[PDB]
Amino acid sequence: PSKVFIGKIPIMLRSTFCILNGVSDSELYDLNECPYDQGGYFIINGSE
Amino acid sequence: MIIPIRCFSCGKVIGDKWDTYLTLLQEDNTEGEALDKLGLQRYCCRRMILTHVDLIEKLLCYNP
Repeated sequence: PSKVFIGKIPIMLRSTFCILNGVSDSELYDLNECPYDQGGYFIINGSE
Repeated sequence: MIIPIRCFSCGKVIGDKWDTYLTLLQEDNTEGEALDKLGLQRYCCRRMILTHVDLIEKLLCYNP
């Protein structure tokens, strides 16, 4: 094939394919997050 | 964040009376009623240690 890049798609926090998903509470802090956040939002251009 | 210290209505100090409070409702099998053993006859302020949220253990773990 060719595996070529085609623009970029903004991910939604706490998803099946997010950077967190299966992360334990004790490890959410290390990352400066909050065990209460329930995702739902996008952080495009720096703002929710 | 941490007990208020000095109840809202009276002056009765409550900064002292928590390091000892929590060591009963989860460490002596006494009731919410146990605070009565801390000189809390008034409403009053005694709804101070009771209606409180320990928001610092869960805030302190953000180390710079």
